[PDB]
Amino acid sequence: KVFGRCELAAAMKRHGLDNYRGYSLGNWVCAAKFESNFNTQATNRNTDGSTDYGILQINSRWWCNDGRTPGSRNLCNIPCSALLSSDITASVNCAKKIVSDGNGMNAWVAWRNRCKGTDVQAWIRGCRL
Ligand SMILES: [Cl-]
Ligand SMILES: [Cl-]
Repeated sequence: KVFGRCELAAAMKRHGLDNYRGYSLGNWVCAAKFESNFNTQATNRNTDGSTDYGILQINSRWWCNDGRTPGSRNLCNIPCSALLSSDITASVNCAKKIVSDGNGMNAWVAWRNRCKGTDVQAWIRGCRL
């Protein structure tokens, strides 16, 4: 599923990401835009051989199991394919664990390089929500 911007904002808010670990909704929408272009089916291989999955490009080195990332943890205890669903519940539950790991949203490199410090409220502009 390719979410619309406000469509994704409402889903994320319903699932409790707005102000989760102090990060406003616009931060999460901005991260999803640059990680996946709002596409739940996005997958991208990393140079270390792990893969990033879904709307928030959650990585198989630590968070989900894809069976092809040697030395991997599965801290969200979920198959990585479950992060590609049209329902974002699993991705959000897993993202809450990631953002609680110590470095906040800097865990998403695209958030640090493209969202951090910017006017992230623009990402929820016009949304009813
Ligand atoms: Cl915001
Ligand atoms: Cl923080």
